[PDB]
Amino acid sequence: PIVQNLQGQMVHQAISPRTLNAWVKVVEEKAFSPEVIPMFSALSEGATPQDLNTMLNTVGGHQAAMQMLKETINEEAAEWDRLHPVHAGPIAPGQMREPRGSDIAGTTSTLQEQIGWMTHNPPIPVGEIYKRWIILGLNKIVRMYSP
Amino acid sequence: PIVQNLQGQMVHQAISPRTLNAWVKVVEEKAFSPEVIPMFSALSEGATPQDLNTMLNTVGGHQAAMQMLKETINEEAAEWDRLHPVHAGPIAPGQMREPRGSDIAGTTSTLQEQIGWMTHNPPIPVGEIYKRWIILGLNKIVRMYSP
Amino acid sequence: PIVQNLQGQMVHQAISPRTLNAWVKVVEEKAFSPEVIPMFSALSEGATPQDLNTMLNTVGGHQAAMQMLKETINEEAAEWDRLHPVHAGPIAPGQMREPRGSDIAGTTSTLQEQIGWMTHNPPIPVGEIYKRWIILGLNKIVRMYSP
Amino acid sequence: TSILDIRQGPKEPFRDYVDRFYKTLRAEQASQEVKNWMTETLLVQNANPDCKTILKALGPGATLEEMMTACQGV
Amino acid sequence: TSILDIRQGPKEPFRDYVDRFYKTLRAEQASQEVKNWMTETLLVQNANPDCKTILKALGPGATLEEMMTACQGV
Amino acid sequence: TSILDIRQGPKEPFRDYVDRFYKTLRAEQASQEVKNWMTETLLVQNANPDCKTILKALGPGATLEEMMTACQGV
Repeated sequence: PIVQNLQGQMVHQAISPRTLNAWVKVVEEKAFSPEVIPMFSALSEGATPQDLNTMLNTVGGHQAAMQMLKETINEEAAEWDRLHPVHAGPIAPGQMREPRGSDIAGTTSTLQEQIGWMTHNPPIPVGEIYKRWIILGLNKIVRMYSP
Repeated sequence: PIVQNLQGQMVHQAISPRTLNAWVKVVEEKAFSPEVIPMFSALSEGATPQDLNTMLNTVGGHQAAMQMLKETINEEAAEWDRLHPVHAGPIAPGQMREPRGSDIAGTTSTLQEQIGWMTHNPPIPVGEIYKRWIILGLNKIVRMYSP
Repeated sequence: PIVQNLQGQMVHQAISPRTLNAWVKVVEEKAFSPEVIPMFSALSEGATPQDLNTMLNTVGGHQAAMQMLKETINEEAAEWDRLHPVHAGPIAPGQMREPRGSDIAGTTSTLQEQIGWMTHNPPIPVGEIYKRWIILGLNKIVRMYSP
Repeated sequence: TSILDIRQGPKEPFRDYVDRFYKTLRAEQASQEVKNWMTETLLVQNANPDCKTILKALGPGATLEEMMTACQGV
Repeated sequence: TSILDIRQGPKEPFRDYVDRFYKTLRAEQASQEVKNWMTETLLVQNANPDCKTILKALGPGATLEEMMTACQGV
Repeated sequence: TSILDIRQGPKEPFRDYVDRFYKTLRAEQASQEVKNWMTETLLVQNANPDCKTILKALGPGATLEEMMTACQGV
C-alpha cells in the first residue's frame, strides 16, 4: 500500500503477512457472505491495484465466482476505456500519461507508475475506481450466490 | 481513528486487523451480554463515525437486533435534527458547516469532514453523540434479549 | 531484504521469523498448489538471492521437486552465462563487476556485492531474474505434479 | 434463496424467522421504500396462523420489540 | 490430471464441474485465444446429457451467470 | 428472564443464587435506591426455607460476606 511516513510524505510499504492471512481466513470462513464487502473495504485501505490483483490471485477455491469477477473487472475496464477516450496529440515531457482500464486493473501499469498517479498533484483515485468494480462484481456474486 | 502523532498533532490512522477481529470475536462469544458495552467503549476510543459504521456493518448474524439498532440510530439521528435546527442564513467562507443527524451517523459526511469537526477548535464530539445512541440502543437490545 | 530506511536510503534488514514460518507453513499446507506462486511473490518482495537460497534451503520434504528446481535454477543460470558473455578487457577501478548466473543464484556473490548491484545507479534486478527462474521452475513443477 | 421463499414454520419461533428475514433482506439491494413495503407486508403474510392471529391484534403502527414480545409464547 | 479428463457426472451439479474446470484451466498455461476456445468448447461437450440439452437451448453468446442459473435444477 | 423470576432452588446453594441475582440485577437499569430496595427485599424473599430461616437470624444490617458464610452448610 501507499502510506504516509513520519517525515510527512506518501511512500509505498508492503502489506503485512497476518493482514494477508486475515484476508485468506475471511474468504475461508464467510465465502460469499455480505460481511466480506466492508471487511474487504477496511483491509483495502490505501491499497494499490497491484495489491488488489495479489489479493484476487491468492484466492483458492470458488473458481466459478473468481472467473465471473475477472470477466466483470474486464467489462468495467472496457467501459473505462469507452467512457474516457485517449487524449489529444502526443504525451507532454513535463507530464505523465493518462491511465487506461488495464492501468486501473494494474495490468499495464508498473508500481512506480501507480505511485506517480496517486501521489502526484492532483492525484487520481485508480484504487477507488477498481474498488467500485470489485464491490459491483461482489454484488453480482452475492446476488447469484443467494439460494 | 484519530490519534495524536509524535509531532503533537491529531492525525487519522487506520484501525488494526487484530482490533477488528477482537471486535468480531466479542460478538461471536458474548452476543447480547452486558460486557459487550464497556468492551465496545474501550475499542471505540478515538473512533470515527465512519469506523463505527464499519464495526456495525461487519456484523454477521443477529439481524433482528441489527435492524432494531439501525432504526434506533435513525430515531436518535431524527431527534438530533429536531432538537438542533439548521442555523441562520448562508454558511460563512471562513467556517465549516454545522453537522446534521446523518453527518453524526457518518452517512452525509466525508472523513476529512469528520476530522475537520473533531480536530478543529472548539472541537465537536460527534463520536460521543453517536456513542450514546449506540449505548442507548444497546440497552434496548439487552433489555429485550433478557429472557 | 533491502528496504528503504526512514532517512531515504536503501539499507539491508533481515527477514522476520514469523515471515520465515509463514513461508514454511504455506509449503506445509498447500505443497505444489498454484497459490504458492503469488504467495511466494508477495513474501519475496525486496528479497536478495541470498534470502531466496535461504527460503529454498530451509524446505523439508518434496526432495524430488527440490532437486528438479535446483537443476532448473542451474539451467537458467547456464543460459544467463551463455546469453550474456563476459565483457571486454579488465574490470575498471571506478566500477564494479558484471554478474554471472552464479552471482544471480547468489552463490559467487557476497551480500555487500548483492547490495552494490541493486542500490547502485543504474540498478540491476538480479532478484527479478532469479524470480522468473523460480517462477518458471514453479510452472515445471506445477505441470508435473498435476495428476 | 429468494425473499418470497422465507416463511415461518408451524413450530418455529417468530424470533428465529425474523432473524432469517432481515438476513435475506440484508441480501436484497432494492430502494428503501420498497424494502419498507416488504417489511410491513411480507413478514406478516408468511408468519404462521397462530402468530399471524396475534399480529393482526397489534394493529398498524407496531414496532419490532412489541411484535417480538407479542409472539413469544406462540 | 489432463483438461480433457475433466467431465460432469450423471448426478454432479454443473456448478461443481465448472469449479473443477477453471481450477484445471487455472493449471493450463496456453495462449488466451486457445483458452477461449477451450471455454466455449470443452465445457459444454463434457457436460452431462440433461444439462447439455439445457445449454444447447441457451444458444451462443451466453455468459457464466446465465449458464450457471440455467443448469441449477438439473 | 425477569428479576422476579430469579429464585433459589430447594437443593441449590445460596451462593449460586446470589451470582444469578447480581447478574440479572446487572441487566436492570433502575435508580440505585430502587436497586437497594431490590437487594434487601427480593434476595431474601426468594431464598429457600432452610436458608431463609438462617437469614432471618442474621437480623438487619447484615453484609454479603456474612450472608454468604451464613448460608454455607445449607
